[PDB]
Amino acid sequence: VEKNRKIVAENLEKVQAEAERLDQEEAQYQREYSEFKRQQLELDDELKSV
Amino acid sequence: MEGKWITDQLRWKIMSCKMRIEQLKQTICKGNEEMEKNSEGLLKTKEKN
Repeated sequence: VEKNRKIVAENLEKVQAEAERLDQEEAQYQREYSEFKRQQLELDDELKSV
Repeated sequence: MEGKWITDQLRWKIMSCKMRIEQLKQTICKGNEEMEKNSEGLLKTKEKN
């Protein structure tokens, strides 16, 4: 029972570590996207002005 | 009483053993429950990944 619990816990920890890494990458994507989104909003206002 | 002392020595081991067996069974039961909770979590996390 202990060996099986240890194995299941190790798999859960490995899958959770990947989840945290993906969450950080997702946050970075939102940051970069925010920069591109600011530009998109700027260009739409610029295009209408031109 | 020398004989009774030997018998009571066995009775202590027996009662202790019954307690130990019961505690072991309770621990094993908890361990299987935890492995189940971890397995359910693992499945959800695998889907989440």
